[PDB]
Amino acid sequence: MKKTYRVTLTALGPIFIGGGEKLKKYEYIFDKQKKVAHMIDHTKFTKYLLEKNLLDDFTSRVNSHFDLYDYLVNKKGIVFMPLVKYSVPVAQFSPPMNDLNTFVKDAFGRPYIPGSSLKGALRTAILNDLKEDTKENEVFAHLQVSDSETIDLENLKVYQKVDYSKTAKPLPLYRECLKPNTEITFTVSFDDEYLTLKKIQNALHKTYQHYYIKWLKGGKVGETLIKGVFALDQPSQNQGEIIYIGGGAGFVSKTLHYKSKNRDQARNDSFDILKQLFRTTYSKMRSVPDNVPTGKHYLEMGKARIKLEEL
Amino acid sequence: TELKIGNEKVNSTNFGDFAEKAIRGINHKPFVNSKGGEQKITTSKIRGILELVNKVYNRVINTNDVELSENILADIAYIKVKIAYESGREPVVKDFIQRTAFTAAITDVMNQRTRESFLLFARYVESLIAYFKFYGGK
Amino acid sequence: TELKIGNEKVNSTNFGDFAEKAIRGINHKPFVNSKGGEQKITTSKIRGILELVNKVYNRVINTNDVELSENILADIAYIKVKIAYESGREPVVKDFIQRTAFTAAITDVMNQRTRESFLLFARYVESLIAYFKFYGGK
Amino acid sequence: TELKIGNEKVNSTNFGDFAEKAIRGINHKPFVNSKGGEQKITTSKIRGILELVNKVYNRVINTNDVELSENILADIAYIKVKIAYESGREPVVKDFIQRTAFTAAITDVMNQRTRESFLLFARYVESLIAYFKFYGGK
Amino acid sequence: MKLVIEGTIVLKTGMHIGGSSDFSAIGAVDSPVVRDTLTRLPLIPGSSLKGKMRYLLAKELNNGILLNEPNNDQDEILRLFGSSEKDKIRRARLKFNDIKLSNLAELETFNVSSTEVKFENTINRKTAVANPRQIERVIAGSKFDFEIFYNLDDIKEVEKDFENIKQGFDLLEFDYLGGHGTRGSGRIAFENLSVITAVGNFEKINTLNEILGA
Amino acid sequence: MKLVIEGTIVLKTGMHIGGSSDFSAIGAVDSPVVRDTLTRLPLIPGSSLKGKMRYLLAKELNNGILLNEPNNDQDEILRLFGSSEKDKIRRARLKFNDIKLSNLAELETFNVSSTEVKFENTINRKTAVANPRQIERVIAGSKFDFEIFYNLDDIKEVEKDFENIKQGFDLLEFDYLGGHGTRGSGRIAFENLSVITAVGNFEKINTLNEILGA
RNA sequence: CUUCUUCAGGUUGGACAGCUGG
Repeated sequence: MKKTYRVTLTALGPIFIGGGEKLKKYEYIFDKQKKVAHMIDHTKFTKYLLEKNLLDDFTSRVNSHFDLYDYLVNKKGIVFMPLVKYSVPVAQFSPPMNDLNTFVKDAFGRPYIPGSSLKGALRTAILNDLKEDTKENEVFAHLQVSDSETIDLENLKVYQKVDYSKTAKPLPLYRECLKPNTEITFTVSFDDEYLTLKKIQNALHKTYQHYYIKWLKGGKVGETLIKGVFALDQPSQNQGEIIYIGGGAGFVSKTLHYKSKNRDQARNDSFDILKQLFRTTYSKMRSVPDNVPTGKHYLEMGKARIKLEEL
Repeated sequence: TELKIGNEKVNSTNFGDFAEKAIRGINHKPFVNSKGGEQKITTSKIRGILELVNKVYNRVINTNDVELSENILADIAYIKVKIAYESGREPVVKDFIQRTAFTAAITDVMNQRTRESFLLFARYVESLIAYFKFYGGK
Repeated sequence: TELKIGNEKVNSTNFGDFAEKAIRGINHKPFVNSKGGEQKITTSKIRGILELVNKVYNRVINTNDVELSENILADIAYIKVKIAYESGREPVVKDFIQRTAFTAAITDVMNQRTRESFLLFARYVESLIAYFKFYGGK
Repeated sequence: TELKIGNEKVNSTNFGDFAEKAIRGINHKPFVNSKGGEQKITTSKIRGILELVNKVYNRVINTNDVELSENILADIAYIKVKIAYESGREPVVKDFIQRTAFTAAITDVMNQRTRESFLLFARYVESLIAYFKFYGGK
Repeated sequence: MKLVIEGTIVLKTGMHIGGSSDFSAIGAVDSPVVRDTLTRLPLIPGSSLKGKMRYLLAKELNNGILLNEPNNDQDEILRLFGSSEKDKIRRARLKFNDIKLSNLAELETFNVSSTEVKFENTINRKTAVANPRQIERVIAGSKFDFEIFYNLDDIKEVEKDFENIKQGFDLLEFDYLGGHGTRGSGRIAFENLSVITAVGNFEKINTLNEILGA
Repeated sequence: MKLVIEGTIVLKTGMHIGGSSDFSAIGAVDSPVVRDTLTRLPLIPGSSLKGKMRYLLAKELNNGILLNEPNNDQDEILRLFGSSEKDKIRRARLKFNDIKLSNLAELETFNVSSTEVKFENTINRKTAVANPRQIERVIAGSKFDFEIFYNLDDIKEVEKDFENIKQGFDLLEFDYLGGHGTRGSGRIAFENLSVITAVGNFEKINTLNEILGA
């Protein structure tokens, strides 16, 4: 029989799911002084362009660079009350805001966690056994996850990728993320014969255990400890109540080979399969934290607290 | 019933033959991303403009009139703005729009203010996509 | 009354034999994908092209004029554009188009501009469908 | 005359006997599907072929020329194309055409290209249908 | 007579009822939605809604078991949705209709298209490679006003038939309508449900409207 | 005296009157619609419209139920649609005609053909496997201007005859005309329903028009 | 600093077939 289960997700760290990518400031304004980024209402933007300086004149200057900050306020000297839809704080914590990966939104501009995102986040747990049964596997053909509910626009922010290899090196990639401590509503259903809630909890717990004691704690006791401690609490053994959803979660979260093989075999398999993807004369993969106010509050990227309930 | 790619654009023919020639010329000498580099265009870098053009086509096909309404004109202005944005993003879309006279087609459609002009422009866009996928693609 | 294929020729009477030999050549040497895989074309793959051909066939046949109209030729040119698009989408469809002469026949119909040439082209595509379903089918 | 049916020829004194023999051999050990048969053909499965043959017969019977014109040979070629079509559309028609050699008779008519050859073919087809009924039917 | 079951289908999430990739503009999305040929409006086919509702109701009337043919369903299912049985052919009391998009004016004034382009990918676990995927879906909040015609074959078994209709409508609430519903698409919410009499007036219609609106 | 019933049939949804499927060229749609042989125009056969209208009118006129043979209908049905009984041969007062669609130019304005292709599948319940199929439908928005000839035989029941005719047209608007009607197809509408005198003038033609327009 | 723009699977099945009257 089919049993529905309302799902609530609280992103412990920032979670990013992309819907589009934009280069240097063309579709948005960035006031560097106030660390505030404004997204222009594009249809009102084109109406304003039709009402004022010619569109050809505006678009004759798109040759890289050309931030809208130094055009709407500097070259034209105009104010932008109607050319805003939502604002996002920016975390510049030495590589500039070259690129901004915006969060996926529906037609009306509301952010939402799209389809198949939670489905993949649950497949990465339930698929713990084998890599063979993927398409014909009746386990997920009966799993039925829904889309996210209403998310306030005020709960968005811009973060920069942070590293773990011997230091925290800033990266040029800046992405739009939901701030921590944001409630998200889902709805997941499935057949009782093929899946059960306790099976989902066991899969999540096993995935988190193999993530923590073998990779997170194991990689911490192999690289450094005082680099994280600003906070970097990283709680564990929380009854399997953790799922990692969104971009920047990590290469481990997207592959299932640490939880099917021991340390050395999985390590060598990851090295071999990733050296084929990328040609870098480097070592094992490292964590991907971030910074947020002021202190350098280290938050694990994509860390989400997953709780379930009947109906 | 006619826009200017630079030579001619008739409904009956050469709305796809000029796409032939544009794509053949692009394959004749692909864009040079950098002096010591080799580049080839991918259809994923035209997709936003294609979506906007298809939406405007859906909006305008249900009109029993020749001149496009003010909202449709604002949509075409948006199409041109998105062309500029997505051309400035990756400077190979710049080469694609320059060699295909796609911005020129936008300007001609804006000037003509006729439904059949935009219909022929959409036909040329479809021809460009088709013949890019035929010879090249990816 | 006579459409060109290149070295070989198709007239009002030998269209079926040429379609049969073209289909037999395809079945005798089926297309091989990139991963060493043989593939057979499906009627649904070219269903849109076939319906476009039949859509303009209905309006051509309801016209007792030797010369095709401007809008009919626009439709036929759009059909050729769609053929190119479907060839670029699927390598097996492109192989089917190349082994047959849909592109050559359609461009010869555009060249001759006459009603009877398009009717013989429709005869050829009908015979190609018939002999494709005769041997391999969907 | 002397219409070739692949194995044994037919003429003005033979066609009925061979049509009856072929129909009786149809009823003896009939067609088998993939799922073990066991149906036979129906009139509304070769009705289109029969109507085409009837139209061409009407066209030929109004001509006194001993040699078929190219406008009628085109019709016979289309008859063969259609026979190939429903032969591949369903195997219950394919074996019916094979054992009662419609295709061989059509090819022989298209080779002789004479009025009498097609008249003999039409008489053979009429006898085939007549014996198919009164023994089977539907 | 011809009781008309009216209402509105509201898309809680994006809906993808699969239309043909052909018969549309070249260079469009790889997987488009079914549309009305003339107006190009997004369409909910009456056949798809009928099939989903029949599947959900027959499953619920068979204690969650459906391994039989459509002609071997329950008597109420067979009488509502019709049957082609050799022994007895039941004419369907329910007449579904193709449902066009209706709130295009509000989508226009909110500056949103009728359809949204969804960005999806599939990532392997053996290799960290994600294959891009393009899927079109009708945006959420899209209204779909429909009209289901009902036949009063028998007057005694009409309250039960309308209770079955309401149960089928409510089963669609906890389910998807079409396409990739496993992955969150196609959620619908029936609203403004009502029943009216096509010709003349019908007694006790208030009872049917009461068991249909709530 | 003879009367002509003008009007238009507007397709609210796609309509599918089954065709021959043996002469529509090679490689066409799986299940074609019936078309005029010469102009290749889809048409509504007079037989199909007459049969559907007669069934609906005979069912609604008698008791709401209809199980008898066509020859054993009511007097109004027999006098409108004819009877072939032994000693009771009613000559039909209504002469239906084949109805080709007229607004092909209007459809070609929107760059759409008269007919579409509808993709449907049946999902086997014991296997959960889909079985796609294709059918052809005349697109919604097509208009079919028709002409029905009325033999004015008895002056004493022309008003009742036209009340029955308007009722039958109304019943057809809450049902379908041919094809997969319960699965979303075949919904039609009637407007511009005007009756005119074939030759001369009818002194009660204004009352006939107002009962045919309301 | 990285590439993939979609891949894989189904592709029509069953029923009726002329009956009354001169």
